[PDB]
Parts: sequence; structure tokens; C-alpha cells
Amino acid sequence: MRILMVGLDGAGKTTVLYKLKLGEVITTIPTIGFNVETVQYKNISFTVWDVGGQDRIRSLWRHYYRNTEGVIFVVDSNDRSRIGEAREVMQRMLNEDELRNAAWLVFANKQDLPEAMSAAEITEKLGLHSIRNRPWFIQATCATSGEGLYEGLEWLSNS
Amino acid sequence: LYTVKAILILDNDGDRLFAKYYDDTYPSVKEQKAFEKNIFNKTHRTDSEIALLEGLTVVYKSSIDLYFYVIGSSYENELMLMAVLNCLFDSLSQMLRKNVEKRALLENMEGLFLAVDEIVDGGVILESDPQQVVHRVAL
Amino acid sequence: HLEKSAVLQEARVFNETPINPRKCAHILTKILYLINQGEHLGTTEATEAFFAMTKLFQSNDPTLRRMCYLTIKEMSCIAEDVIIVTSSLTKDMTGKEDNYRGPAVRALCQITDSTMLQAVERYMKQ
Repeated sequence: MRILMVGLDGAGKTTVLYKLKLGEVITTIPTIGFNVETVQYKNISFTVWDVGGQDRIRSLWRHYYRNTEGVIFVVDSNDRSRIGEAREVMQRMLNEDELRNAAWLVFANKQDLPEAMSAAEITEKLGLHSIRNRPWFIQATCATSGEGLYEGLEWLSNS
Repeated sequence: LYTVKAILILDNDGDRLFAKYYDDTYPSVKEQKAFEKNIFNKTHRTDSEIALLEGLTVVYKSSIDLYFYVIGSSYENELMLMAVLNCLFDSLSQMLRKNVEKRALLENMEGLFLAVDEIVDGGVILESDPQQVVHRVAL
Repeated sequence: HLEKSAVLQEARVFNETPINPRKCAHILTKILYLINQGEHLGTTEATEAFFAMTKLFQSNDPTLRRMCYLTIKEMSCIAEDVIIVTSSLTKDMTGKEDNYRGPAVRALCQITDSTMLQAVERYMKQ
């Protein structure tokens, strides 16, 4: 399943990824020269695309299409800055329309002590309840804990 | 020093199914081919110790049914060049353990391509020691 | 003996879920053949290829790797993108054998931008 894990270079998405995937991590920069990775979970056979989002490519991040069906959208939770507004909305909407054919599960990262501004405000802002829509989960994490990881996958490995 | 102006792999039947023009100076694929017509044809089925066309060096190994070519400038050393000419020639031969034919090529098309890239890469000879090579590769 | 147009559509089939390493290898050979005798090239066709080639990378298979290099190597003066490759590239670089590494530089060199360069210098040092 082409499941796209998204976010920037510099996020430390990658850190997570291999933490999960390999057990072990790697730098807080998500990739520059991509990830395609395969994971069996629950012995079900999965492709992870991990994006160190970086702009030019970011622009092109649409860049591929076929066989799309699932989103890890990594967003950094505590990110007080790049998260919402035009960017957030735009990305979400665009993605949604383009591939209305895949569940969007957003991943909120390095929650540590959360350095956001309200779990509630944001979820709403994202129109998390614009829902009447595809399997969704809003999910909390600080990477080091991995505050919600296994469910994401688990609940996911639901059919 | 970028010796291969171009390299060509040729029929008995005076055609070329591989050529990698290390550098082009008269354009086209086409233009190469016309040249073949003269040159190959003329030469065809017979080789030289030395052969020249106009201050350029003409190099190459043959088979009864097949033709190998390298072009460089005749303005420079026969021996090495030969050594090379062979180096290829042998390597492949050895490698093959067989005389290439028309057969050889169809028999496995891939190997040529693969081969082609390793020694010379557009022009200069990177790779060599054919046995070495031969061993070196297999994958 | 054989013809390009059909093939051009068909190559992406390797990119289709299709598992049979051989099949695609062959098809690749042909492309190269078309090319070898002489072939038009261009962007659209490339771009579509750009997404097409790209997914295909859980391959371990070494030889599989070879094939790739060649193709990429084909794109140089008419080259398209590098960033994707970076990771990939990196992969050759960290990549155990020695081998992987040489092909990558080799495509890279007609084609590239100052910028990255710095980084890649280090690799050069090595």
C-alpha cells in the first residue's frame, strides 16, 4: 500500500520511521533523497514513502499518484508555526481532492511537553469534523514516546 | 585521453548495432551510418595492422562474421591502442568464451550493453584487465 | 526485429505491480536498443518515466541495481532532477560494495548544479 508519510526534511520524521521500522531511528532530518520502504505489519505488505519535504520537491510532492491509498501525514504537534493557515488547508484540501481514495491519518510529532496551543483548536481548524468523510484519526505523538503509534497502524490494519 | 571518438559493433553484413559515439562532431546517427557504408564496407571482411582515415586512427577487432571497431586519431601510438583494442577484444572473448556472431548478439543482447558501458564510458577507458573484469563482473 | 512505440507504453508495466525481474530487464534492454540504434527523447515521456521508475525501490537484487544505473546514466545532458536521487545516491554510497557508487557519479557529471556540490564533495574526499 502506498502510504505516504509526509513532512519536511528537518522534522525528524525519519527518526520515527526507522525507530519503528527498523527499531532504530536516524537524524531529525527527513529525507532528502527519499524513502520507499516496505514493512509487513500483521504480515500485510506495505510501502512507506518518507518525504524530508523540502520545498522544490515539496511543490512536486504531488509528483506521483498511482496505487495511492493511505496517509501518514506527519505534522509536528508542537509546531507552533508552519502548521496551519493557507499552507495546512491548501495541502490538505489539494491532497484530499486529488486522491479522494485513501484515508488521511495525520500524525502529530514531538509532542514532548506539548508546545502547541490547544489540541482542540487545531483539530477543528483542520476541519477534523468536516468529517462526514474517510477514516480519520487525529493522533498525538512525541516521537520518543511514540505516543500513539501502534494504534495508528493497528486500527489501520483493520480490514 | 578520450580516445574513443566512437566505438562500433558491426555485422559482416556491414551494419552497426551498437555504437556509442563517444563524441560526435558530425551529427546524427545517420551520419555515422553513411560513414559505415564507406568504411566498413570497404574494409569489410578484411582488417589492417594499421589503418588511417585522414589523420585519424582507425582501430578494431574482427570475427569471421562480426566487426569491432574503435576510432581515435592517427596522431598517436599504435601499440597501446592496440593493446587496448585487444583488451577489449580478448576480454569479451574470454569472457564469452565464444566467438561472437550475429548469434552472439541475439544470444544475449544484454551482455553487449552491459559490456559497452564498463570499459569505456562515452569515450575514455575506464575499465579493464579483462579476466579481472570478467571475474569482476558476472552481475 | 522489434519496435519502439508499443514498448514505450509497455515499459511502465514493470512499474505496474508486476513481479518477474526478468521481464522488465528485457524490456529495458530493448529500450536501450531503440536508443542504441538512435532514438528521439523528451520530457513528457521522461516525466512520466520519472514517476514510473521511482517507486520500484525495495529491490535488493544487485543486478537490479545495475540496470538502474545504466538507465539513469542515459539521462545526463538531457537530465531531469537530482533530489530524489539523493537518497538513492546516498544509498549507493553507504552501500556496501563499492560498485554502486561508481555508476552514480558517472551519470551525474555532465548534468548537475553547483550548490549540492559541497556536500557531495565530502563524498569525494572519501
